[PDB]
Amino acid sequence: MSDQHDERRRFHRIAFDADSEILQGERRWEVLLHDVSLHGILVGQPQDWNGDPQRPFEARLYLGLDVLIRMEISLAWARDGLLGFECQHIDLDSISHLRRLVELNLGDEELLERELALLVSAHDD
Repeated sequence: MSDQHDERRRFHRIAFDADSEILQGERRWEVLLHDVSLHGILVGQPQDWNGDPQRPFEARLYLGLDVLIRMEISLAWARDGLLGFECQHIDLDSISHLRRLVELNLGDEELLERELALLVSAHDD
């Protein structure tokens, strides 16, 4: 249709204003999303929980009350407050929302096609 639509630039980075809850059935930990992809997700926790890669975690992204993104993940590595999870089961409809949002903003699906070790926070040292 057209690119020029916003005064700003649509997020060309994977970080949305969504309620990100990483839970495990009974235990909920609200967290801030830094970048999420098809291979994994990097969040930032200013509070350390248990920290066990043997414990699979649930990533529930409330993009809206009616717009729920869901994905079953496992803790791959936790380091310096940055926790990189590996994706196990992202729901088809969930992916449909995620990819559609990227498409909508024209953020390039390239971001989803990196490797978890390549996914760093907005600030790099």
